[PDB]
Amino acid sequence: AETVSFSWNKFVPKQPNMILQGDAIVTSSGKLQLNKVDTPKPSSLGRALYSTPIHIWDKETGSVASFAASFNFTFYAPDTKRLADGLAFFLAPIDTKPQTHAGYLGLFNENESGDQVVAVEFDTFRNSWDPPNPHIGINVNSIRSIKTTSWDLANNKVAKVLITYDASTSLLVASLVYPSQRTSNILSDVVDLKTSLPEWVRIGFSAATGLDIPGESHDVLSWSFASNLPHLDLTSFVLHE
Amino acid sequence: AETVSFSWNKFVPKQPNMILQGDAIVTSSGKLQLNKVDTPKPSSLGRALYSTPIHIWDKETGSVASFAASFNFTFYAPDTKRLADGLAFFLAPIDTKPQTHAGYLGLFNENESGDQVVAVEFDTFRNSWDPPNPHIGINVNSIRSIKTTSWDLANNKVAKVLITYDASTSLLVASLVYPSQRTSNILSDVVDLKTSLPEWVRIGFSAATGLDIPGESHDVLSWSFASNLPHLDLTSFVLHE
Amino acid sequence: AETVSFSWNKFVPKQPNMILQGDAIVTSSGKLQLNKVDTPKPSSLGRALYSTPIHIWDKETGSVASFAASFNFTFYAPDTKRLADGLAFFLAPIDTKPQTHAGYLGLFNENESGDQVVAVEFDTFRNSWDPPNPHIGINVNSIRSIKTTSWDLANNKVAKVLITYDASTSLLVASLVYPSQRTSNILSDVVDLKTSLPEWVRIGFSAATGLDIPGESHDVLSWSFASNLPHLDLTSFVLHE
Amino acid sequence: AETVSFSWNKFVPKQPNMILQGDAIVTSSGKLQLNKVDTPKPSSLGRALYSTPIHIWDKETGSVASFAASFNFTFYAPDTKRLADGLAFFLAPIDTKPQTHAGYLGLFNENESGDQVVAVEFDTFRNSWDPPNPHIGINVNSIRSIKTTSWDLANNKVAKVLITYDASTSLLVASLVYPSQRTSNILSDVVDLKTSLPEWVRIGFSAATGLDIPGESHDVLSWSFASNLPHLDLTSFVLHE
Ligand SMILES: CC(=O)N[C@H]1[C@H](O[C@@H]2[C@@H](O[C@@H]3O[C@H](CO)[C@@H](O[C@@H]4O[C@H](CO)[C@H](O)[C@H](O)[C@H]4O)[C@H](O)[C@H]3NC(C)=O)[C@@H](O)[C@@H](CO)O[C@H]2O)O[C@H](CO)[C@@H](O[C@@H]2O[C@H](CO)[C@H](O)[C@H](O)[C@H]2O)[C@@H]1O
Ligand SMILES: CC(=O)N[C@H]1[C@H](O[C@@H]2[C@@H](O[C@@H]3O[C@H](CO)[C@@H](O[C@@H]4O[C@H](CO)[C@H](O)[C@H](O)[C@H]4O)[C@H](O)[C@H]3NC(C)=O)[C@@H](O)[C@@H](CO)O[C@H]2O)O[C@H](CO)[C@@H](O[C@@H]2O[C@H](CO)[C@H](O)[C@H](O)[C@H]2O)[C@@H]1O
Ligand SMILES: CC(=O)N[C@H]1[C@H](O[C@@H]2[C@@H](O[C@@H]3O[C@H](CO)[C@@H](O[C@@H]4O[C@H](CO)[C@H](O)[C@H](O)[C@H]4O)[C@H](O)[C@H]3NC(C)=O)[C@@H](O)[C@@H](CO)O[C@H]2O)O[C@H](CO)[C@@H](O[C@@H]2O[C@H](CO)[C@H](O)[C@H](O)[C@H]2O)[C@@H]1O
Ligand SMILES: CC(=O)N[C@H]1[C@H](O[C@@H]2[C@@H](O[C@@H]3O[C@H](CO)[C@@H](O[C@@H]4O[C@H](CO)[C@H](O)[C@H](O)[C@H]4O)[C@H](O)[C@H]3NC(C)=O)[C@@H](O)[C@@H](CO)O[C@H]2O)O[C@H](CO)[C@@H](O[C@@H]2O[C@H](CO)[C@H](O)[C@H](O)[C@H]2O)[C@@H]1O
Ligand SMILES: *[C@@H]1O[C@H](CO)[C@@H](O[C@@H]2O[C@H](CO)[C@@H](O)[C@H](O)[C@H]2NC(C)=O)[C@H](O)[C@H]1NC(C)=O
Ligand SMILES: *[C@@H]1O[C@H](CO)[C@@H](O[C@@H]2O[C@H](CO)[C@@H](O)[C@H](O)[C@H]2NC(C)=O)[C@H](O)[C@H]1NC(C)=O
Ligand SMILES: *[C@@H]1O[C@H](CO)[C@@H](O[C@@H]2O[C@H](CO)[C@@H](O)[C@H](O)[C@H]2NC(C)=O)[C@H](O)[C@H]1NC(C)=O
Ligand SMILES: *[C@@H]1O[C@H](CO)[C@@H](O[C@@H]2O[C@H](CO)[C@@H](O)[C@H](O)[C@H]2NC(C)=O)[C@H](O)[C@H]1NC(C)=O
Ligand SMILES: [Ca+2]
Ligand SMILES: [Ca+2]
Ligand SMILES: [Ca+2]
Ligand SMILES: [Ca+2]
Ligand SMILES: [Mn+2]
Ligand SMILES: [Mn+2]
Ligand SMILES: [Mn+2]
Ligand SMILES: [Mn+2]
Repeated sequence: AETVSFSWNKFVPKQPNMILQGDAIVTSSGKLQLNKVDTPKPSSLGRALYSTPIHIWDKETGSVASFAASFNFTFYAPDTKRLADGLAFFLAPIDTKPQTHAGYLGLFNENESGDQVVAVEFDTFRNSWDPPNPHIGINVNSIRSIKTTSWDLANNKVAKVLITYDASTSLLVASLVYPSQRTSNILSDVVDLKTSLPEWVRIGFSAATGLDIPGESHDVLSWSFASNLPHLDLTSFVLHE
Repeated sequence: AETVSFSWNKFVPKQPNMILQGDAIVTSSGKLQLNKVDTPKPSSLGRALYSTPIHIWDKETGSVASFAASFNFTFYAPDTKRLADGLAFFLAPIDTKPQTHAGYLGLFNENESGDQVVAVEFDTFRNSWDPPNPHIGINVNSIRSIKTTSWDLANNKVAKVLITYDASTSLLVASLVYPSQRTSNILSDVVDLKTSLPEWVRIGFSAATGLDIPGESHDVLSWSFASNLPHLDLTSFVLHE
Repeated sequence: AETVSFSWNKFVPKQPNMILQGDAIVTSSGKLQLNKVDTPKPSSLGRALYSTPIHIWDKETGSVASFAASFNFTFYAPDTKRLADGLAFFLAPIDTKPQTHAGYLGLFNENESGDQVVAVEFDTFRNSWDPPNPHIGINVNSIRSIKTTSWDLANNKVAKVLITYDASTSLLVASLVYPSQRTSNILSDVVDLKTSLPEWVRIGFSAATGLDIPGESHDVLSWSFASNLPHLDLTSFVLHE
Repeated sequence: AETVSFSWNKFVPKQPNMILQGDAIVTSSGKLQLNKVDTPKPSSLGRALYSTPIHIWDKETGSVASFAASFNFTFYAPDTKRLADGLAFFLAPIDTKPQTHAGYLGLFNENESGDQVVAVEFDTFRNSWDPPNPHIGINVNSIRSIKTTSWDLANNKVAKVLITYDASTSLLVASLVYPSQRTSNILSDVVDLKTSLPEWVRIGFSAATGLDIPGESHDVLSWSFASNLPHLDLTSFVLHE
């Protein structure tokens, strides 16, 4: 089997194994700051991508990879009543570039069909296509999630996320936990990677502040990822990676 | 650090690394059948325990272990309207023996304070101390869960469970997923192992059928476990173990 | 190609080409009354099925049928503030029988995985798994719709519905129109019949009144259906059938 | 009853049953290209008309026809931010000729009252009389739609449209679906053909590129039509025609 994995308890400035786009920068304090601040600046868009391409599925053997990703993130909203727009974990073509900001989370464009992009969003603003209240959603080539669930978020608190994909069942699972609040949310749905993503892809984060309002800033504090493409043990990744 | 882990996609009869109690037996088909059947027989109680003792916390260093466990289980109810009693994953003293059946899931006794037993239950019957509807609960030395959440169960379908404990935050998280139903449930709460469990313990399963009604049978199909006691990477355990 | 179709501007009592289940009866006025009245009686469940089995897909050739169905229905709610539960158009195994009432619309059962049943619902009551406000949803083997959209309903007014399935794109489309209100709603999503339904099935309607409240009654006034299983022209069905 | 209908999965060059006006031509690939390209050329106007006149309503009997039309179309915009002007399906007097281009979609003229022309537009540019954002509208003798609704369009994707008219209710319904996006839009309103169209008319398409900008090109890929003038079954037309 073909496998890859990595784990960081923090980020380091100028680290050559990461690609930054938009307003994203890593602070000296080891934080991946996706949006500009001075309080969030409106219309800010930043994305970060793990430099090395991941082999998601193979056209020959036809086998698809299973993977797991976890990270700690937080947002700061100067006004918890006017939140916007959100954060997303995504997989996309190797040459992926930033797209439309605000409600499109920098992954899609209005009037166009999305590229081969798959993502798990943490949406804070209700756009026309959205359900009411902040939510977690699974996006498959569209900003219009195929499924969502309410997200009990907390301003300034660290959220711990775990995203897992089981190739055997094609099931994608996303769970979010707030240790300090002992609160938790989970979502799951089947996704077919063979028809929604190219064989090789890059993974990363994308976040956007309000279009005309500060909304909230987004910071990723740590990141862990493991993938196994067959010719798995998640308990070892949640306790290991 | 001190570490231990194991992973099985199935069970084998007479396997010397497991301790069976009650009516529990492993079929030739590789299934850990916890309750007697002929349809579930009432008042049946079976438990299985991983033979090797786990070092959960150390009195000297004072450090506590982090761990992860996953398994696939299912129940069969000849009548989905009269379910009883449930299944539980637990940690207990090395010399742990079966206790009261039915509503006590074989872990506790009426009129007595529970031993140093910590468990995650999948409760199908509403006893006096229970909330309404099947649920997932975190039990700490008591059959009366410190916290619970509704469990959208499905008869005869395989449920995939992931239980994780983070020593740094003392947070215990339990999630259950039904691939075929794309349905999911999650629960979390802080638990202090130092004051609710001895340094060394054994882990296993316990299930009970109705006291005077068949209720449902319980079968565990696979099992995976990893523990790390410091002087972790879960992504590697969900994809590895 | 294998084809079948039928069209009725009204129902006739004792018509031998229809199967009635539950409280469903056809009035002398030519109406298919699915629920008992005296104002709707609580806990009423009725279903009607076209007697002849439809060949939906073929295991050999692997081809799947395209079909179209239209009908006029209405509900009467003595109190438009307490509506429950809804109406559904469905396809199911030939020997399909009524299931759980109320929120389950007589198609599914609590604690069990749905049979091979596909349906388009017109939901008036918000159950735990439902989104807010009356809606139209596409159910695939589950009472939990894979997709929904708000339904601007009107008490006592006749709604004209058109459901179409295109085998070439696997897309299921449902549209509802209120001539008198010049109001309209539409929904669409892909559904794979090969994996959610048996080769042969029966089609019909199912409606349920509130569990403990009258809710509203449901009457189907006309019905039209056409199917084409390849080794289509919908314009001819909306103007013909 | 008097009836007529036709159905094409593609167009053939020089086909004698169609009338082309403006820049409209049919490619060798079977596409009805309404606008000149080289990317769309600004100020381009093309129209196509089914050669045979349709009997819409009869002055004697006073009866009005019911009809259904469907087609697949697409537009290509080199810049999805500067779209213009749109496409329309229309009914007009037998001797109908092209009118003003750009925002008038070649159907109307500035400073003049429209002839007896009825149309369903797919408007991409906001003119003074328009609502904001691309939309679908019902035009009755005027470029100023009597009703509209937002149109979630996608560049380069094939849209499947279904327009139906019910003489019994005088209701005109237009629905548009994007299979690849599982997205859908619908609109409806009453229209009185007797007072807005002559007894006999010709039907066709009309599209216009931006006045001073390329905007987008418009191609119709297939076309189906059925009409019934009484002294209907649409399910047969969506699955048949
Ligand atoms: C952003 C923008 O261009 N606004 C112009 C505004 O546009 C009207 C529409 O309103 C805007 O719609 C946006 C949806 O795309 C919405 O963005 C959302 O923002 C939230 C954060 O609040 C969040 O990020 C979300 O994800 C975003 O989608 C905007 O909030 C919203 N703007 C407002 C003020 O509500 C919409 O109403 C539409 C419906 O018909 O009409 C559009 O016109 O239009 C105004 C004027 O009408 C325009 O303001 C003018 O700008 C000029 C310069 O461009 C001059 O400065 C002029 O003085 C000023 O009035 C906005 O620029
Ligand atoms: C189990 C038992 O001993 N029942 C005797 C019964 O006891 C009365 C109490 O009823 C029982 O309460 C149990 C709670 O501990 C309950 O168990 C639950 O069972 C469900 C499955 O259904 C599930 O597993 C759950 O987790 C369990 O807790 C029993 O279901 C319930 N039994 C019934 C029939 O409801 C309770 O009502 C209490 C309140 O005051 O009174 C107790 O007396 O009492 C009956 C007689 O009253 C006794 O039956 C007699 O048994 C004799 C032999 O022992 C003779 O056979 C006699 O003919 C017969 O009537 C039950 O044995
Ligand atoms: C229906 C029923 O059995 N109700 C008993 C009630 O149950 C509690 C639960 O409440 C009920 O939950 C139903 C969900 O399955 C809900 O049904 C929905 O009804 C609406 C129409 O309103 C719609 O159709 C929808 O689709 C349905 O799902 C009921 O409306 C709801 N009932 C009420 C009154 O709100 C729920 O609250 C649950 C949470 O813990 O607890 C259940 O216990 O429980 C009461 C007593 O608690 C019971 O009433 C008793 O019945 C006895 C006979 O069985 C005696 O008559 C006794 O005097 C009486 O109090 C209901 O029968
Ligand atoms: C098209 C035209 O004749 N433009 C002359 C321009 O006219 C002024 C008006 O502006 C134009 O208004 C059009 C509305 O009918 C608008 O058309 C829309 O185009 C979009 C695509 O972008 C879409 O198709 C939509 O459906 C159409 O309706 C034009 O876009 C718009 N043109 C511009 C540049 O914005 C309008 O502003 C009006 C308000 O008072 O004033 C009119 O004058 O006027 C300019 C000069 O003012 C003229 O340009 C001159 O042309 C001369 C030759 O005729 C010479 O070349 C000279 O050098 C040049 O400046 C435009 O021809
Ligand atoms: C989520 O990850 C972040 C990043 O490692 C953790 O925050 C760091 O925790 C250490 C504790 O050893 C502190 O010294 C650092 O200052 C923290 N970094 C930042 C940027 O705050 C955090 O503990 C993790 N949270 C959870 C719940 O696991
Ligand atoms: C949960 O674990 C069980 C046990 O391994 C899995 O069931 C086995 O799946 C294999 C597929 O390779 C079958 O050949 C065996 O017959 C199954 N065993 C039994 C006892 O049924 C199951 O696939 C796992 N489920 C999920 C969702 O991962
Ligand atoms: C929907 O179908 C019903 C059933 O045919 C139509 O209602 C009948 O309309 C005729 C008109 O010729 C009346 O004479 C009957 O009394 C009606 N039947 C009933 C039970 O009311 C109705 O017109 C159709 N509605 C639409 C919008 O097409
Ligand atoms: C809409 O109609 C067009 C025209 O027939 C369809 O496109 C053709 O589809 C066939 C598939 O058998 C291809 O071989 C042709 O190359 C296509 N023609 C063109 C010009 O592209 C299209 O499939 C239809 N779309 C939907 C959703 O029904
Ligand atoms: Ca949003
Ligand atoms: Ca219990
Ligand atoms: Ca409901
Ligand atoms: Ca316009
Ligand atoms: Mn969203
Ligand atoms: Mn319990
Ligand atoms: Mn519903
Ligand atoms: Mn317009």
